[PDB]
Amino acid sequence: ETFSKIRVKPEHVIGVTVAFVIIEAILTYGRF
Amino acid sequence: KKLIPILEKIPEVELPVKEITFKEKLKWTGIVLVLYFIMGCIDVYTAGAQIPAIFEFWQTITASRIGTLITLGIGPIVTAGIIMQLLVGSGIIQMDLSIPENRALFQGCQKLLSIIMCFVEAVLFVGAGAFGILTPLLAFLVIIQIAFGSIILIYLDEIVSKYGIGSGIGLFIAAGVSQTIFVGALGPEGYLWKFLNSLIQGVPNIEYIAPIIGTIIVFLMVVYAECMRRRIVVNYAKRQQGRRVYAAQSTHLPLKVVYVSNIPVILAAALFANIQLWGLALYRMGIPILGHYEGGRAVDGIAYYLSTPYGLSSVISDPIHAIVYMIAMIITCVMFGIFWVETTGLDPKSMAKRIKKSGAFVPGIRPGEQTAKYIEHRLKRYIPPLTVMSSAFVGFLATIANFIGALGGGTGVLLTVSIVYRMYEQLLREKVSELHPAIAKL
Amino acid sequence: TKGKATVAFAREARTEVRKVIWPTRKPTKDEYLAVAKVTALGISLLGIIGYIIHVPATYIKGILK
RNA sequence: CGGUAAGGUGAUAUGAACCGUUAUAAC
RNA sequence: AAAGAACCCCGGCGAGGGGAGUGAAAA
RNA sequence: ACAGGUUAAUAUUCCUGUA
RNA sequence: CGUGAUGACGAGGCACUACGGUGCUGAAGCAA
Repeated sequence: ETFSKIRVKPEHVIGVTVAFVIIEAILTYGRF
Repeated sequence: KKLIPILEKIPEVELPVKEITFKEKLKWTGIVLVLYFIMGCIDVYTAGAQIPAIFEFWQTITASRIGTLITLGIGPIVTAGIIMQLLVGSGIIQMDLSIPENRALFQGCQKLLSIIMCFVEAVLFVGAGAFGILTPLLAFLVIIQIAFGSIILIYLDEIVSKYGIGSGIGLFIAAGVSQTIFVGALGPEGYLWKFLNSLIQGVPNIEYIAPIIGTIIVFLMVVYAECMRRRIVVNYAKRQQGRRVYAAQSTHLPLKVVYVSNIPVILAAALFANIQLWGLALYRMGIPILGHYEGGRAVDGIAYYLSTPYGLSSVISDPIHAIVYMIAMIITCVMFGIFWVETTGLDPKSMAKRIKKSGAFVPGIRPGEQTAKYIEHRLKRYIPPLTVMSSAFVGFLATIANFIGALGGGTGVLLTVSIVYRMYEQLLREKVSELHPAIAKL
Repeated sequence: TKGKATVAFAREARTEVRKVIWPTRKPTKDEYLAVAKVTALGISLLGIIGYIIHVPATYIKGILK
């Protein structure tokens, strides 16, 4: 298995990704 | 002792021993798929709306898309895996995985490196002049996003890998190529139209429909395989009864042909990917170690001799160039292939158990099936080739698939077609495992 | 040395089997076509999904660029 | 050669592959 | 009329049995 | 038609060497 | 008795291995 002392539930990575999208999706576009 | 400290700091994915319904593995996969396509729609935050064309060579095997939140794509992950297979391959760092140690060592380790290669590539990309404006400030910002997007994939892969079907990478690649096709041929600036319109305009352009053909031909060819099964068997077996489903049986076949060397060639092509990148990079940022690019790609040097010819039409105007590449690829394939042995691959040891039960044994009755139980050498022998064969077979095919040249990437189409079929199989082994909650190993 | 010989032989021995394994339907007036079907069908879905998600926007990014 | 006909390839006998539905299925 | 007892449990992936359903009835 | 050799199971029967 | 046979086999070693076992090599090899 994995020696990853930390456990991360997928629901997070998904939501964290919805994060990158929103941020840059607006950080870039929607100028001004 | 090992890099266990930071290694234990690198997050992972919570694998539930709960009930993960087929319907859920499916629905999961799909969510990953979309966040992907989506990320491929979003440009990287960068004022310099002006970018120097594109690297028509890295995108395909990398499943990336330069200029987007995934401009680096699977590229790192592949790079990383490439090194590992290189070290743990040429014995340089001999390891007998067997024990959950070496196994989880080889892995965990590689994973880390993937994040290392995640940033490296990022920097290398911008440093290769993938965007044009090297505003130390803006440059930094970009790299951030870039490698971080690739990170998300690394974790999205993990998700699919433990919450859905098939594989992230495998998926991702097929995801990209498929799209690259449906869009290139039919999308906005679609080719089918540019051709169709060119017909209406009255100036039939054979160059607009061409690439579309290239893809059919490849697909048809690439497909050729995965059909050379070999109806055989079989054994005898026994046991009740019986009204309808009774009489003893066993297992049939054949199964198919090709694939195995699916990850191998992915690495060969990916090696070349990191050369054309690493050469241009270490070109407009140093000395011409690898080759003199100019014009974007390379027009001389190791780089030149190792640049796949595809795109639209095959290039005859350089025979020698062809020859070398081919042979160059071929051998590189053999390599990673062998390095896949020292590691792991379509093994008879494994097929032994499972090709020695189909039937019965037991106490009740005398159902035959001697098999079997000491006759494995018959596989490892008949086996060797199967996967292969190889660095010239597949690798050859892949390469020649590029001379011909096609939409999405001759080679890309290949992997895809395979990945897609190995993905169909996955969907079946599942549609069934969703019945008898046990035979999760037959 | 010998290593090369054996390797070269194995390839030949295999080529021989390919000869025996064919009859059926070379392979079957349904098999081959199958792979291409499932394969093409799969690529279509993945490709289609990419189009729906793709293009769609490109129209906005350009209409708002 | 005649009758007959949506059903058939005798039984334990399922399955598999096929043959027929209008006048060379089968009986 | 096979609807000849899916599935769950003890038991030696036994024997046998207890539930659960089929059935007008498993008296 | 002999002596070696060989199969999980065949043998002056199959392989080899020599009749 | 020659030859068959500078061939084979051959104590034992160098190898893998599932632990049924398998490869490379190889001394003496005569007389009463």
